[PDB]
This record gives sequence, C-alpha cells and structure tokens, in this order.
Amino acid sequence: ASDECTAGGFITCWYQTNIVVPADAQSSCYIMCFVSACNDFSVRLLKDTPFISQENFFQ
Amino acid sequence: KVNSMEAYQIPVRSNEGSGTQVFGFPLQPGYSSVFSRTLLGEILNYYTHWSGSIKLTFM
Amino acid sequence: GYSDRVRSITLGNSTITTQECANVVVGYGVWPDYLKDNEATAEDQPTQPDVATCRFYTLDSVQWQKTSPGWWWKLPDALSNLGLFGQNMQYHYLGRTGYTIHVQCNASKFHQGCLLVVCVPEAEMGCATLDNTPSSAELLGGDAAKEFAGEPIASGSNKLVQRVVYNAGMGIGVGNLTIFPHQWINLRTNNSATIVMPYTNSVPMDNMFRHNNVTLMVIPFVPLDYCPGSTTYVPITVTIAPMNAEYNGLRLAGHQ
Amino acid sequence: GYSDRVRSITLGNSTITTQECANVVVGYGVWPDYLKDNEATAEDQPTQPDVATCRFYTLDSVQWQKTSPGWWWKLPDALSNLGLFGQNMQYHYLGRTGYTIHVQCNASKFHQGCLLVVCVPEAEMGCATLDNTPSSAELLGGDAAKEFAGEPIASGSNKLVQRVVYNAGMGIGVGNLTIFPHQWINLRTNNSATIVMPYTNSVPMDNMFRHNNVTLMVIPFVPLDYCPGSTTYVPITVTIAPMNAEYNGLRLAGHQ
Amino acid sequence: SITTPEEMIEKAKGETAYLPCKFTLSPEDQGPLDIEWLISPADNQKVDQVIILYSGDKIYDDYYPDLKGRVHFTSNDLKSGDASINVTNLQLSDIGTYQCKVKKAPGVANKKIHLVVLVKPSGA
Amino acid sequence: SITTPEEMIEKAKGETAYLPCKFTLSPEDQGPLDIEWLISPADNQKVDQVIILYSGDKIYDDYYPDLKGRVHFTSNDLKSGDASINVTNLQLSDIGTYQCKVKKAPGVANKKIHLVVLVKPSGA
Amino acid sequence: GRVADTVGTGPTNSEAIPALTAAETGHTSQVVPGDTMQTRHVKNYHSRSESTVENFLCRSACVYFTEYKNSGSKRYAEWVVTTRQAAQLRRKLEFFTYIRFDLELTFVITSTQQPSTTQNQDAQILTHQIMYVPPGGPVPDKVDSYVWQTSTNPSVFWTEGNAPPRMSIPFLSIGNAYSNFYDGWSDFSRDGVYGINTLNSMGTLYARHVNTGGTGPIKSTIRIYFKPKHVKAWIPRPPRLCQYEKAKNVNFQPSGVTTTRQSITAMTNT
Amino acid sequence: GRVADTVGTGPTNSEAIPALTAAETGHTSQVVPGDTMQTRHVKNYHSRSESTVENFLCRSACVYFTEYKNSGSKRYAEWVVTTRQAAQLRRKLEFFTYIRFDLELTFVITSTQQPSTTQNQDAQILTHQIMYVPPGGPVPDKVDSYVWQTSTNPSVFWTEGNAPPRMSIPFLSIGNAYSNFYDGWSDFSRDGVYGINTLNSMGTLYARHVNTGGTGPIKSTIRIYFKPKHVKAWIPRPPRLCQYEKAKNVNFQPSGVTTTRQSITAMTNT
Amino acid sequence: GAQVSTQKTGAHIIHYTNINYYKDAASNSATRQDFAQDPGKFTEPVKDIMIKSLPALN
Amino acid sequence: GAQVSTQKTGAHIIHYTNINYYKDAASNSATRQDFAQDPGKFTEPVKDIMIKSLPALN
Repeated sequence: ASDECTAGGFITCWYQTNIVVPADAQSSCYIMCFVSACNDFSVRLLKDTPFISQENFFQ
Repeated sequence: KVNSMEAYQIPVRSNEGSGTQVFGFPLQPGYSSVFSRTLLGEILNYYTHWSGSIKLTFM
Repeated sequence: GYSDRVRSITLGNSTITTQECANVVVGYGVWPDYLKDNEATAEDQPTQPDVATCRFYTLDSVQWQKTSPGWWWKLPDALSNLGLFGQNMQYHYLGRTGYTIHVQCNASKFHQGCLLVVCVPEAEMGCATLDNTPSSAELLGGDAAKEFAGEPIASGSNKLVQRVVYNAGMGIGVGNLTIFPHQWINLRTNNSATIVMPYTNSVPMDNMFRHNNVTLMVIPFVPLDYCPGSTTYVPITVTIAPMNAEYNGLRLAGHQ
Repeated sequence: GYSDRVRSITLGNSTITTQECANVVVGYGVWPDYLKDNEATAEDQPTQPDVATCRFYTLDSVQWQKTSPGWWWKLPDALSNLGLFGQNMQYHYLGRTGYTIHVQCNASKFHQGCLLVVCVPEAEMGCATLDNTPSSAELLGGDAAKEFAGEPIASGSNKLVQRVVYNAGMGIGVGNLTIFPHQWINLRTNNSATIVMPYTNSVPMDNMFRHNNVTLMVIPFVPLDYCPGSTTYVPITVTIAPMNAEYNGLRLAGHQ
Repeated sequence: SITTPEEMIEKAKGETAYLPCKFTLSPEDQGPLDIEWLISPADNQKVDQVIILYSGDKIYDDYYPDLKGRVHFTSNDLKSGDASINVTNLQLSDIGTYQCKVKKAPGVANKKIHLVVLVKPSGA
Repeated sequence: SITTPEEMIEKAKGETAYLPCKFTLSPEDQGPLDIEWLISPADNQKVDQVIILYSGDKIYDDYYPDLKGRVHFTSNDLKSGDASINVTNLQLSDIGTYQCKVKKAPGVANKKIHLVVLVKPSGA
Repeated sequence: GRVADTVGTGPTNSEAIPALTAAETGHTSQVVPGDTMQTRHVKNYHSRSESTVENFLCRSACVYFTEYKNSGSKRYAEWVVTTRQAAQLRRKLEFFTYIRFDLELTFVITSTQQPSTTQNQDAQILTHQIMYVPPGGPVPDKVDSYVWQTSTNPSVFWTEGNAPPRMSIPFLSIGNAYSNFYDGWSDFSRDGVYGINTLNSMGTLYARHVNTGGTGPIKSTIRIYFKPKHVKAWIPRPPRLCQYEKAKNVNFQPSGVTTTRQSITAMTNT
Repeated sequence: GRVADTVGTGPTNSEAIPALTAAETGHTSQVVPGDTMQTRHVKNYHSRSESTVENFLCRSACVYFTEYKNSGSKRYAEWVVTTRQAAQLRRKLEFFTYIRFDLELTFVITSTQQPSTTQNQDAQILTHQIMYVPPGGPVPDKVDSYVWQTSTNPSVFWTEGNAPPRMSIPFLSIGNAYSNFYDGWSDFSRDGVYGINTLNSMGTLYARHVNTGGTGPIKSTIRIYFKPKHVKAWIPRPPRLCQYEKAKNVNFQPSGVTTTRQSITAMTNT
Repeated sequence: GAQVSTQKTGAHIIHYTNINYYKDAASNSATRQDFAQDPGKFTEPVKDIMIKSLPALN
Repeated sequence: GAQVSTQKTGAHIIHYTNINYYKDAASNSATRQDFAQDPGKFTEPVKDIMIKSLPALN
C-alpha cells in the first residue's frame, strides 16, 4: 500500500542525444517497457486483493 | 488511452534540442496505476510486504 | 563462418528457411512426443501417419493496415479442411498432436512496427450479449483469419464475440499475454517468429472437432508506419506443421 | 557470438553502453592509480571517497551546426559545481585524479562529418591583446562549453581569448593535435569516443581551483552535411568520470 | 441450460412464428421434467401469464383465450431436449416477450424471446 | 491524522481566511474518502452545521445561507491530502469555531479552528 | 526456499554487455544489479515460503450460502456444487489452466426467530441434516421424502451449539485434472452452449431441519466453506481484469487496462 | 538463576578503600556488605526467575473492548490494532526502547438483551464472526458486504457458550524490532505529524453477529486480550511518570517527581 | 508411527510431531512445506541457450 | 519426539513432558526458563576497568 515511511523513489527517462533519421523515414517512434522481478525478490503476509468484488452470487 | 493499445506506447521523436524528459513514475510496484495491473503488480496485490530488486526492459 | 540469425526447418516433404530470425521458443521447455504406455487409456492400436500429416501447411495471407487491431486462429480447426491431416481428423474419434508455428512478415529498413505472436492454451472467449455464448461461425474462422476490433462490440440479443483487442476477447489485460509462449516480430530486428508447442490438455487424447485446445494470436502493439513513396501493402503469413500426430477410434466420416 | 564494436563501462552507480565504438585509448599506456608512499610529499592521511566521486557526470549538450568551429572544456573546472566531486574540491587544498572521458554523437547512415576528440595536458591559451592575458570568464566555461571561432578575434585593449580554430587557441597547427591522446568520431563508422586519461603534472598533487591541468577539445575537421528532409538537429554530449580521486589538506570551504 | 437464452424474432401478420427452446441436461438433474411457456404482451399491461404447460407426461393447453388453438409444441418427443413452440396466424396484438421455463431439479433454466410482428412482410 | 488539530487564526474584516486541513493516510485506511466542514458560531446559538461537503468524487456547496458562494476548497486535487478551505469577505458575524472532519475507514480525524475576526487590520 | 544473495562487484570496462539484449526472442533477461552498478555483498535470509501454490490457495472461503425455514414454502435448501459463484476464490483458481486438489468442507449453520403473533413459544433445540447427492443420484422433492434415508449418500447430522461440521472430499474428476477453461462444446455438432463440459461435475447439496423446534417460525442460513488441500497446478494465465458477470461462462464488460493519471511524468495517481 | 552468597569477613585495617569512589565516572559501585562491616557467611538459595523479561511481560491483558448490536445503527465493530490505548500494558512495554515478540490473542465475547416492548421473544443461539484485515486489504462498509467472504483474511467463527476463541500471531514488523519510541517524522520535509512511523502497523479487526437470534434487541461486547510470547528487548528507559493523555503521542501534563513528606527527617509520608 | 519434522522459524532446529489418524490420504493435513522452484520453463524457454554477457543476436 | 525438562521447584529433579503440535514456531508456548543475566553493560560501562579496592581517580 501507499506509505511515506517506505517510499520507494523515482524512475525517469531523458534524451541523452536526439533521434536522428534520414529523409523518407518517420521522425516519430515508440518505445515499449517491460517489468519483472530479480532472483532476490519475495513477498509476505497474504491478503485479499482490492481488484475483484461482488454484490450478489453470480448466476 | 487506457481504452486502446496506446497505453502501452511511449512516444519519442526528433526534437529541436536535447535533454528534455521522456517519462517519469514512482517505484510503487503494487500501488502505482502504472504498475498495479502487470503480472508483478497483480501478484503483489495479494500480499502486504515486498522486498527485492526489479528489472525494466525497454525495446 | 556462422550466424545465429539463419535457420532451416524441415518436416516431411516441406522446408522453411529464414535469414533474420530471433531464436526458437519451445513451449514450456517440452518438445513434442507420442503418448506412452503408462499414460494411455484408449486400448486400440493407434495409426501414426508421420509424413503425410507432419509437414508445413501455409494458410491464407492477411494485410497489416495502419489501423489493424489483430488476428486469431484456433489451431485444430484452422487445418481441419486441409490435406490428410484434415482427413484423419474426419475419420477418427480421437487425436493428439503438437505444432511448429511460423509467422512471416518482411518489410524494409524504412518501415516500423511491432507484433506480438502468442500461442494461448484454452482460449475460451466471451460473448457481447452477457446471457448468451458466441456461435461457432463467430469463433471459428476455418482457414481464414478472424479479426479483433478496435472498439467494444455493441450488446443486443445476438451471438457475437466481444472482440475488443485490449481485453484479448478474454476479459484480461492484453499486456499480460507474455505469460504464454510467444515472440515479437519487430520490423527493425526480425522478419519471422517460431514457436514449438507441445500437446496440452487435462486428458491424454481428445476429439478434434469438439474442442480447440490452443489458439494462435497475432496482435500489433506498435502500429505499422512508413513514409509516402514506400510500399503500402505488407502481408502477414502463417505456416503450421503438426508434430507427432496420432489418431484413435476409426469409424465412418463426419462430425455430428 | 562476439563483436568488438560493443562496449560497457561501469563506475560507481553509473554505467554507459555503446554499440558502434572504435576501441579505447589509454593515456600514454598508463592506467590511473593512487599515489604511492615513495612519491608522496603531503604527510596527512588522505580521504578516498571512491564511489561518491568516481562515477559518470553528464554535462550540458551542444549543437553541431554546419559552420561550428569547435568546443573545449577545462577538466577539473567543468565538474567543479557538480556533486560530491565538487564538494571535495571545495573543502580541500589538494587533489589528485584521472578521468574516463566519453563523447557521444549519433546520426543516420545518410549524414556525414568528422570530429577530432583530444585530451590536451596544460592547454595554456593566448589573449587577443598581445600585452594582456585572458580573463577567467573567457577561459573557464564552467559546465557550459566554450566555443572556438572561425576568424581571428580583433585586438583591442580587452582580455578576450584569441579563439581562432586553426591555431587551437595555442599558436600551433591544429592538424598536429594528434600527438596527444585522441580519437575520431566519423559519422559513417562510429558514434562514440572514449579516452582514459591518467593524472599528469610536474608535482604529485595540486590545487584544483587554481590550475586546470587537462583540457578536452572537440573539433570538426570535416563539416556536418546532410540533404533536405533529414533531421537537422544533431547534438554532441560529453560524460566524464573521475578515477582514483584523492584529497588532502582539509579546511573551511572556499577558493580565494 | 437452454442454448440461446436471449433473442429477438421478426415476422409478418398471417405467418406462423417458431419459438425455439432447446435445452440440455446435466447428470445432476434427476427430478421430473416441467416445461412452462408464459407471456408478457407489449400492448397490454397483463404480465407473466401461462399459455401452455407440460407436466407429468402430458400437455395442458387452454390458458390464454387469445392464443386458443394457436399455440402448440413442435416436437414429437419433447423430453429429448426440445421445448420449442409454434404460434400461428400472427397479429399485432400478440407482440411481446415470451418466456420458456424448463425445470428438472436441481436444474432450472429460462429463455426470453421478444416477438415483433410487422404490418408488411419485409425485413426492410 | 490531520497535521495540527488545534489552532487559532486572526484576520480582519474584508480579508479572506485560509483554514488549513492537511491530512495523511495510514496503510489500513482503504474505505472511500469523505470530507466535511461544519461550524459553531460565536454570536449565534446554532451549533454543528455543515457548510461544505465532499463525497463520492464530488463537492456539495449550499448548506449555510450565510456563507453562500464564499466557502471553497483551495486544492485542485483534494484527495492527495489537502482539505483546506477559503472563506472570503470576512465579517464579525462569522467569528466562531470551524471543524474539519476527514473519514476513510477505519480512520477518522478532526480539526478545530477558532476564527477571530477583528474590526481594524492589526495584530496589535 | 531462500532467496539469492547479492554478489559484490567492482568497476568494469569491457566488451561484455549483460544489459543489452533482444526482447523479440521471447526470453526474459536474467540481469542482477551487479551487472550495471557497483554493489556490496549481501547475505540474504529472506524466504519464499508464503507464495507456494499451496500456501496461496489453502485458506477457507465462503463459496455460497442460502436459507430454509421450519414452516411454510421453502423447507429445504438445494445447491449444485461449484466454485464459480463467489468472486474471490474463482479469481484465485483461474490463475491456472489446470489444477488438482482435495477439499475440506466446513459448514456454518445459524438460525433466527422470525416475527409472528404466536404466543407461548418454548422451542426445543434444532438438529440439521446435510445430504450430499453425487451426480446421477435421485433427489428429494419434499422435506419428508424417502431420499433423506441416505443408505448410500453421505450425510452429516448436526445440533446447534456444537462445533461446525466438517468433512474431506478427494480429487473427484473423471479427467486427470480439473479444467478451469474449456474452449469448445459438449456436442459434436458445436450447436449448443459453448464452454460446457462435465470434468468439474461435483454433485448437489441438500439441507433441512430434522425437527421443527417449537410453534414459532424460524429461518436458518447455511454457509459453505471450501478449503483446497494437496494442490497441483499447471499453465499460469493472466489474472481476470474485468468484473465477473455469469457463473457458467467468462462473459465480461470491456474495461481499460488500468486507471489513469494526469500526464506521462505525473508522480501520483488520479 | 540463583542470587549470590554472602562471604564472611573479619575486622580490617588497611589502605584498601572499597567504599570510597567517584560517581562522576558513570560507574555504579560493586560494593557488598562485607566491604564495610563484619558479616557471617550465608548460603543464599533465592532465585531471580520471576523477573526475567519474559515472565514480566507474559500475562494476558485487555487492550480494548467495544460493542455492536443485532439491529439498528451500529451492526459491527472496527478497531485498529494497537497497544497504546490501555495504560497498564503500554507502561510495561515502554520500559524498553526496542522489542520483538509474538502474540497470543484471546477474545471474550458476551451478550445482553436490551429493554424493548416486543412480545414473544424466543431467540436462537448467537454465532459471531471476527475478521482480521491486514493493512492495505479492503474493509467492509456494511454488515452484509462481500468482504465478509474472507477468501484470504483469517476469520474466527464462534458460538456463545463455548470456550473463548484464541489464535497466535508472529512478529509482524517490516523492521528488525518494534520501536516503542520514534523521535522523527515520516515525511522528508518534517512538516507533518511528529512521532509517526509504520513499523508497528498491525491491521484492523472487525466483528459482527452472523445471525440475529430473535425478534428482540441484543447488544454484544468484545474484549481483546494480548499476551506477548518469545520476547526480546533492548535499551531500558525510565518508567512513565506522568499520566497518559493520547494514544498516538507521548504528550503529558507536568507533575512532581514524587509525593511529599513534612520535613527532611520525617519518618512517614504525607 | 509418528513423524517428526521442522517448524517454520526465523533466521539470525525446533521440531513438531504428527500422526495420521484416518485411512485415506485425502484426510491428511495440507502440504505447506514444498519449497522447490523451477522458473526456467517460463523464463528462458528458448531452444538455443542465451549467455547473458554476449549479444543476443549476432 | 517428546522433550523432557525440569519443573520449577523449591530449595532445601522432577520433570515434565512437552510435544509441539503445530507447524510454526509462533504457535509454541512461552519461554519462561531463560535465567541468563549480564548487568555489566549497564553497570560498569567504562573503558578502563575499575578495581574496587583502589581509588577511582589517581
């Protein structure tokens, strides 16, 4: 959960130089990002997720 | 953009300068809306505590 | 010398070559094989046709447009009208197979775009009408590709698939589809994707018309773009080879 | 496999990668190291901060225009306001360091141009006014690059640097600058230059504000050219990491 | 359950509507079979009125004076999984929502059909 | 809880008072956010009267005819931890004790501000 | 069970490029912090025991509840056994395509007196019967039926005030695993309801009052708790994004892939 | 565990001065009676076992209680778990700056019928649910909420008349010890509430009636008992002199260092 | 026929006893101490091994 | 796997038996027989040892 005593920090990305293309190539482009855990990663204390919910039993 | 494929795309382009910002977000792997619905995030939301290192791959 | 970008794959009387490839993904680490004595339940002697059916079949091509949402193919069914693989499907109660899937799309060093190629076990899809379930014609393309949509399918009293791409027809987040076996075709790196898929099921064999147990999906995450004067028609082409195919329960032909 | 065009360099909490490099120039064959007992003169115990100061700092970028004469940076001074390297410069009488210098400039296979990247020990420059010597503000850019000129600086009664590029501000022939440690960034071959520079001086340690003992210079010998429709903004970017830094003579902060 | 529980059907006056109600049983469903068809008319404010019943091995007509003799089962064998019905000589005053209820304990299923009848024979 | 729950603020007639209510959430607090401001006037014997509410993603003004159009939230983003308000065109008849109530189950916090308005602009 | 240590590394200048790869290949990079920065050595003692599949799944959850009375119309309860009517356990199970488990069933049965005009109410203590009918077995159609004789159907009898009744069930499928997803039909013509098989058929539960107690009206409620045990699971999947709609299919309403923030550099949520 | 014996000593005349020292040094003198008087030898058998930190802390104490009804407005109870609302246990724990322990939780739940005009009351027996929600978990906002489904939250169900329910909790901190005192802030600008961290965050407890019983109104009370077990503790402190004022801070009203007597030679208290 | 096994403890061993009472395996208590892992079938499912310090494509 | 230990008794030995039933250490009973002591970190925390029969300052 969100908590200031255990704040994690910041991730940012900056142009180091430019994007340079020849004529007849698109000057706009896209990057994609992926996340995963390292081999030192772990979790504790099982709980219920806030993402699933229900008002009546389904049918 | 959360109702399309554009949510996964990071725009970059040829600029008329350098050093401007591309993105930024906080390291809150379970609570940030950037991270909360990834595989890592969806598992985290069943737990109270997390520890360890994380990898971000860009393509 | 040598290069790890070139690859050749030969099966039966067919062979495929590629000069800009990435690697080959093998399933869940498991290479396909015939069913063993200590896991069999059907007692009759199986037929193993072995080059007549284990070979590459090339499907109908598909156009990548700048607004394409994506495509899918249910696997037994995609090949069901096609050669002796189709005939053996038609004459037998039971079947068992793996696959080698190969997806091809070339373009110049001046085009850009990125496709996810995934093989999804048990891709049960949703209906646009919440009480209904989708009809067969909506789910099964049958050697022709089925298309995703860009916006939600309107609810009526119909039997249409809820087709919108960012839920993958399955009520999930599409970016999480990488838990399944997959590759990316990224036009500046790569013109081919190859996945070797073993048989997967909760039972040792199954009927091939009643149940489609894996689904190939091809979805552009980064849209196709280029500049004027470049070629505008960029097709995608799928080729699929069954591996280690077997059949049990011979009887008259049909599915009813 | 392997390729001698790729390189990674890690220092402290920073790392730099490059995919089109040439080699790495090492000084005069000498890798940097701490000062030894039998060459020391200052008797107090030195501080060695070792990751807080030995790491990559990226300076402000600079635009390569078709008429650019070139740029220079005096090295201790360029980093003097920057992090704990700057703080340790401010609190100590004496300092000693080497450097890893890395200059970056990418462009397409359709651009052309060629830069000399040189590291000049003791680059004492000349004044436009023959009786005078240049002021500090003219010589020290201070984390901003200083520019060369295309034509001779006019004489007055001023304190300007005689800036004209073909004498390198030093009354010499600029084509002979290759006696110093250097590389070329040639846009059709290479997008990076790397020089590892050891400590050089006539004394074992020195004051870091009073004396700038090496100067980086970047000078286009073959001008930037391209054709219309190509990207017009091409920056150059310098990143510098001190190596084996030490400091002696702790006292109150300042330089006066 | 019943195959397509939500649908809509358009026909013309004088023609005869087929209302499909095809069901499949689970192995748990071992009680006796009950089949009910009821109606909620569009023009009228009467609601949830039985038009035809099937129970204990036999049919019961004669529940809606309006559909007298014009509502029948279409299968020679109903308990095999077919509870579809025919309405005949359609007119505007029957436009509405028909409901098919199949019971075999524990299982229970229903299906809603919205019948629209149009003046002219034309699907436009 | 709220940063400084007990304080007193002095301003002059015609000026506009800032009533700070800044809060911090605990990890346990996962219910929906509710923010209430109520009033107990010094001159008047009416007590504990809502002046402005925030609930279910939206604001509700128009609770105190006296402060009509003169009580607003100061933050462009309230749920980040800022529930402060502005009162404008202050006059003597509003001197009193304002109360800020923040709810997010399980957590509940309140803050009392005693607003004094003086005739002349002078902190003496 | 422990997590991996951190190897201490120093500065580097070489042709080795651990941080450059090609995500196109389908491979996930195995990089650790020492590849891209100087690190100290750390002796890590943290454990991964609380995220085994068994520990993740082995908690009791209420899958269903219903009511029945001691008089009137609804004298017994009837429920086809399934995991797909309660959101929380369904979602956890659907992390996996195929799964084997045993079950521990616990029942929480409670009663409440209902408003009435009857005078002189002196009710005796209530006993309850819960009968489990496997698929194919005959079912009761009234509270006083010969079926409640239970010659071969397991039944639990339980008196109010005692500990809640509990029993175990073995893995019960005709297949080699339960299937959480089925992309196909049961009929060979594929003209039927899609997604329906009988690999998960588990039967029916019936519950009644054995005695009526007293002269007043009384309503009881039975809550059913499933705890999986001895779990094996295969083929992980993306977790369910959209809210559940039906018990017997996967039908959904489309929704965005996450919630929004103000800009691509914004540090907070909206 | 035994205490030390007394060494017998005789008369003395020497330069040794055990009874003269310098308290300035911060040292506490190690003098025994034999240093300053003639003593016999004593074989002491007394033990110090009842003043180990564990035996000093390991008794059940009521930290909190509340009420909830079977009808009306307040249908469930809600409590953020803490030791700082009950004076007696807080004071004992604050002898130490840092401490590790496990907990044994016991609940004492009792009910009382409330005055009413309803006739013919024949209430059935009451069952209760207690749910523990770790921090971050969703919370119930009504007595009939899907949250009470408890797929992953531990819950205890308990029927009145039986033994009180009890469960254990392990040491639960993200830090290496709980901290009883924190001289600082949670925000890096130090403009917030002082003394607040999340090293002691333990979660929330919710309690409800499962059934309503009968037609009459009934109020129940739940008392929560903490017993620490397996204790380790560090950095002893002066015990709390002034009475406690708030649960979330150390704020006090000043008070004298002891009570008074009449004169500096008076032999009795006043 | 008692079995002794180790309890879950902290780091900086203590044992517990069990005896099965019933005739079916499905009556036993849960299997909570199976800590084996094998992520290489999901990460790295490639035919050609990929050495981390080399370029992925050559 | 029973453990036998000594009971608390008087001075002027008798034993008791225990068996752990649960899988976590936090389920065990209290640790009431740890009688170690070490007061020299609070008394006498001085760098130079102070011999009791000598003057403290010389």
